[PDB]
Amino acid sequence: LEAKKEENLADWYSQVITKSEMIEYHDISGCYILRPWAYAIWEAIKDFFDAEIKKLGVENCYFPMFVSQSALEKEKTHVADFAPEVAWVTRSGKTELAEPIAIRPTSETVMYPAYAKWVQSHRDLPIKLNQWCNVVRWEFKHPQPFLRTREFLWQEGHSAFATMEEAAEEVLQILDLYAQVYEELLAIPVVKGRKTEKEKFAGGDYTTTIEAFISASGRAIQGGTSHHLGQNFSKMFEIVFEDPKIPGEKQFAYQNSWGLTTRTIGVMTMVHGDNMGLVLPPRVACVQVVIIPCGITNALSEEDKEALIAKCNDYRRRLLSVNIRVRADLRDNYSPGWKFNHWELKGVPIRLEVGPRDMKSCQFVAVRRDTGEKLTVAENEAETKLQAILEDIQVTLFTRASEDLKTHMVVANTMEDFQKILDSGKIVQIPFCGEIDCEDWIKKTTARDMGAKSLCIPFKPLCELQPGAKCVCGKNPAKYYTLFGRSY
Amino acid sequence: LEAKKEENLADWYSQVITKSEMIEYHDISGCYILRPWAYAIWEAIKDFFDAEIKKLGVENCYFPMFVSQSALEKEKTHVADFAPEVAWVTRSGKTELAEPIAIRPTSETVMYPAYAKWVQSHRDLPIKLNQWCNVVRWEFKHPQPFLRTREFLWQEGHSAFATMEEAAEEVLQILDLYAQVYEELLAIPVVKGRKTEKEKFAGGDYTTTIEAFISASGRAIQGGTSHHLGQNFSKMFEIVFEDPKIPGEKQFAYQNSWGLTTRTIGVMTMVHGDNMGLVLPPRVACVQVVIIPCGITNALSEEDKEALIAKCNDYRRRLLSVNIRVRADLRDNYSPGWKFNHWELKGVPIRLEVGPRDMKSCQFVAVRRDTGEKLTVAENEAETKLQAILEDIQVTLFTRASEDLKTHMVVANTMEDFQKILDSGKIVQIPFCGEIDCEDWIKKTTARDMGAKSLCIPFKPLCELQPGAKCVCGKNPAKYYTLFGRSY
Ligand SMILES: [Zn+2]
Ligand SMILES: [Zn+2]
Repeated sequence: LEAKKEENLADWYSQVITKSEMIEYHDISGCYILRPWAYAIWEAIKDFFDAEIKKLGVENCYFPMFVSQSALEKEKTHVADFAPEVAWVTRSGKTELAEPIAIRPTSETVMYPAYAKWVQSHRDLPIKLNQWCNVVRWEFKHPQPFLRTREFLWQEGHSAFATMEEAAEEVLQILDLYAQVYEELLAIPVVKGRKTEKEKFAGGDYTTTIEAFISASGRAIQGGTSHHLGQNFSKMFEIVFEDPKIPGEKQFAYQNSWGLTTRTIGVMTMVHGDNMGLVLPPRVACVQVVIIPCGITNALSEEDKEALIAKCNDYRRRLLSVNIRVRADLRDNYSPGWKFNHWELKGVPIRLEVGPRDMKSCQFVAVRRDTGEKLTVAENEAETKLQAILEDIQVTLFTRASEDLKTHMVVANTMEDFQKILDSGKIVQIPFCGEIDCEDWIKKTTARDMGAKSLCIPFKPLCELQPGAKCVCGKNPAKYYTLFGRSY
Repeated sequence: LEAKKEENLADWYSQVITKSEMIEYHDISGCYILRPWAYAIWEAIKDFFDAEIKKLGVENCYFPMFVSQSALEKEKTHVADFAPEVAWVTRSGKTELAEPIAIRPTSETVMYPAYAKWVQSHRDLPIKLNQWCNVVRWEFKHPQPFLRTREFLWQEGHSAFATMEEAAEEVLQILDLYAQVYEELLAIPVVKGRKTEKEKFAGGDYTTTIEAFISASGRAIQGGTSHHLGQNFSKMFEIVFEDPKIPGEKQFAYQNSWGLTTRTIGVMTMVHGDNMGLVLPPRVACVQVVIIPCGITNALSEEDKEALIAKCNDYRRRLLSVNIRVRADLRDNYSPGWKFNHWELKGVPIRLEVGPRDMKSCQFVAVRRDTGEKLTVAENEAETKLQAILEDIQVTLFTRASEDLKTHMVVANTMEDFQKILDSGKIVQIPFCGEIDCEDWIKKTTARDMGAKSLCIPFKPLCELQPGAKCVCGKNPAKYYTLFGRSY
């Protein structure tokens, strides 16, 4: 392209997502057009995750994401306090409304009253509902598409249980699916962990998270979250039943909240992206193999052109027979060299070159998007050899990104190591008192020496925390090893 | 239930959709909760249609369905005149916005400017984009869920072409897919046809439509539409290229618009529904076969209970192996008789009863939701015999509804036959001048003698229009046989 990734990331990223026809800037801000290239990736993720959560007993539904003031003033539902911002609709044209209506506000405001209605007995539990929708914020700084965006697409699940053991179960299950989406579909390694008291979700008891690392900016990013809410909302909303083990006082529902967004795509783009542009993991690529007729002359036959085209469609029908996603760019108007670059910049995993010389030898050429390696392949071994290169591409992408995580995620036991390491461009696991004010402190001091933020308290830390080890503050004993870094 | 379909349709319909757990009334109006039972049907339709249009080269995307006034006053885009109502957002809380932003307004306002940008050469054509989203109106009378609703889910496709032949092609193709969705997935017979000058889409040259008939209300309903827009919008939006056949003056894009909604479900419900509640066509049922252990006594063994349950799961795993959607209601808390009624009212096509007496004889019982017919089935012939009953159920539902269309869609050649027939509760095909004022007339006179509306000008009329045949008005010659009836 026109920008190196290792010189100007921001320019590089902007040109990559535009030239690959993934997004188009819209006549809003922090709001963009999701073109089919990008949308396809989301749909791939959507297909996988949708299948998995259904094995868990979660069902999809639709909730009207608006509400009347007439319900808020009268306390049919409630708005929590930690939750800005509720944008209202006031004017059906230039004729102000009898009932003005609130946009968003929160999923909780809209859903939980209905959960309350649906829960009469213990028989009516669990309640596990997911929805795929869109959600808008109203504050920005300089919204990068995908990473920090005002508008996005996502799913969020809301579950209600009779016990805590059940609720706790789903939280880790769902978090793992998210870890799969990153590690399996996107070939992006993540760090599973719990969020600190500061960074956790205000409305819940605890928040689990997956954290992905971006070695370009040297920052980390939150992949997805699974919240245990406990009874904080079932009390606030009177979602309540009675259990014949105690017949009885009224017992409250245990709840869960989990969401994954389109930022996955931005992570994918930032991790795997090339100076030749996008590069897609075969698991999510709209097109994994592109068939391109190479060799056309302005002196070539007209029976050979019809034959060359027929061979391209022969490969295509065969690859379709093994569930490979394949396109044949059979166009007069563009040079093959153009098509090469066009699909290279859109990061199609395999380029399948079909030329008459090779076609004579009853063979073809497969080119890898990642390494750029060309392998001559027998026509007979098309289905097997190509499926093998796709799998090997997925593995290579993940392996490489996994080697960046282990290399840029190290341990610091003091504050002066911590600052030294963080400014090298890594994320760090440190001994931590676990205290909000100390977190606030670390952010402030690390900045002008921006600031390092708490990412998660990893389920599996690199090292064991020695008894008597102090937090980096020095004023307190360290409760747990905690992962810190400048984030998105 | 608590209401007969043939006494109080409105009550019957309201209880059917609530008791089958399809929808829940929300704290808005004309706005409802789409529960997973209903949502599943939409997802079935979504899966089929999504596949078909992709064979046509249409790709999915996402457009931010809001816009800034800052774009409307400055004429970056335009708002058409026939298009109310543009509700605005003004208040991010109680702090009015620098940029207030418009909701909806029209897909055209948001998309076509970008189409214009995307079209530079003839190479950049066609442009075929679909999106699955949600759309809100702001006027009602007494919004029935699904039929006439303020809020709904739908898809709409927008296509741009270099020629008219291409555009014309897609219109009929897309309309046919809609006809399939009704006739194949929903087993609902439809009448394909063109809309009159009055009822057509203001922004387009012509509008094609599918019309379904509901013998309960005696009314018809519009299933879906495919619009040819011609150049009306490519001129309005400067979507323009140049063609080397004439190099050249600037030629304009030919455009298309097609949408299908969730009203399908309401049609399905109204056509096939029972006095025992919902009944689902196997093609769209979330669950086609429900396995229910029958025979449990409070004197039954505890090794036979573990055996009976194992047999239920044996059938279940087998049916899953032939891509049948199956559930085993293995619950302690409800009588089998309860489960019978519970799934009967949710209209599960086949009830699969597993009892110990039958289990001794190495057999089971399959019950049809439609006819209520029970057939004793050998365990060995589970996969074949059940798949055969499902197909036969789909056929039976469609056949019956097709026999209602032919019976309630007749020909009238005068105005006094027309009124006689229409008040019997049928839809009618009449000789028609094709004139808006006459249409307006027919609506007025037919009402107090509400009013009959034009449905479509059928591609294939029942009878041939004899030369010299007069329109029902009598003041004009009849251009074409036209289908009329009171509608939704
Ligand atoms: Zn500390
Ligand atoms: Zn007339």
